[PDB]
Amino acid sequence: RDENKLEELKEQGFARIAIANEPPFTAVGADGKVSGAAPDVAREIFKRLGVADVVASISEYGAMIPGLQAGRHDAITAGLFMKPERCAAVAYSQPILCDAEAFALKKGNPLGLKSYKDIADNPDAKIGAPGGGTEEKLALEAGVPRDRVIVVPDGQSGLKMLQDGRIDVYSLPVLSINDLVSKANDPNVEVLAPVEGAPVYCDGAAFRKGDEALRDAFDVELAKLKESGEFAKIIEPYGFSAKAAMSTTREKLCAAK
Ligand SMILES: CC1=N[C@H](C(=O)O)CCN1
Repeated sequence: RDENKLEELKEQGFARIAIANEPPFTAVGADGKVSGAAPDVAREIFKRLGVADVVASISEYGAMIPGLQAGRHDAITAGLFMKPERCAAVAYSQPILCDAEAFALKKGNPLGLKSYKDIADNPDAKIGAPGGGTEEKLALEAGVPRDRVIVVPDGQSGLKMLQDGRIDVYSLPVLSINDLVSKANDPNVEVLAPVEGAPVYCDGAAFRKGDEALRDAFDVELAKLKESGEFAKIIEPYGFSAKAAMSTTREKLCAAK
């Protein structure tokens, strides 16, 4: 049942995927059509594997690995960036979506916040970030106390909290912040990208550890997409660099480094 997971999905007609609704990584249309770069790549590979559709579930990032391990979804296709800790819990594909981290800030950046350390250093500064996300962990690792790292469910709420003064900075990947701010039409909000001292991350699709045969099959198709140039045709309209993903590997991103 673990080694024949692909057969099960093919006979099912669909894979269940976990997403967060954070353009341009993931997005949901009014009609329910899931798109964004991660679901678009995943939908194309699954189709090539003979799985006709993807069925997307929205959750906050902290719920994704748990639900995957619990067998609730078949893959996480959400821009869930690779990290040693995550790599130990799931079977990742090779890299797909790469991005740096950004801040959304008050115009003029009055608190002079340019790094996660800057936030840790100012006891007034509160940062908003998705729960269980890389930004939240980077804030905590820089020494921002738990009570100044504020969980934010989604981008529109993060911007509203920033505008309202409930947080001083909201942090997401560069492409996500730029997309959100450009749609907001708020002259009193300002983007700093990339965050100084922050790592650049890449994601991949994540599978249950026991579903390694499905991960392999997914990876065979991903490699062919990369080789043909079809990979770039899918992700680059969303703002991603195919070169960046193709310059690295799962083992390098997952290494103790
Ligand atoms: C695409 C994205 N990845 C982060 C992560 O993998 O934790 C959370 C904020 N947005």
